[PDB]
Amino acid sequence: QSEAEKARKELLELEALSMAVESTGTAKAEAESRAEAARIEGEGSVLQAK
Amino acid sequence: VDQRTRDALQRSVQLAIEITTNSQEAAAKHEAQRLEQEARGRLERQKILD
Repeated sequence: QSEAEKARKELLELEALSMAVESTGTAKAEAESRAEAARIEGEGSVLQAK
Repeated sequence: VDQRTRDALQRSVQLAIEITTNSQEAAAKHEAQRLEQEARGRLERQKILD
């Protein structure tokens, strides 16, 4: 069980990196899509106002 | 001189033989359990590496 925990530590490190990658990719994608839609709506609102 | 005495000693020698066979079976069982646990430990470490 000691040897198994010695390797399980490195397994948990790699799983931590993968969870980091997945979470930041999901949040970045959703936030940038909302910002792009908002920018297009803002320039459209400028043209509507004129 | 008494035949009953010799007949009683025959049960002593057959009990000694049964004791010796039980001892070799117990030694074989403990060696089997040691090899089984060693293989199980290597298998678990390899699953974590995979």
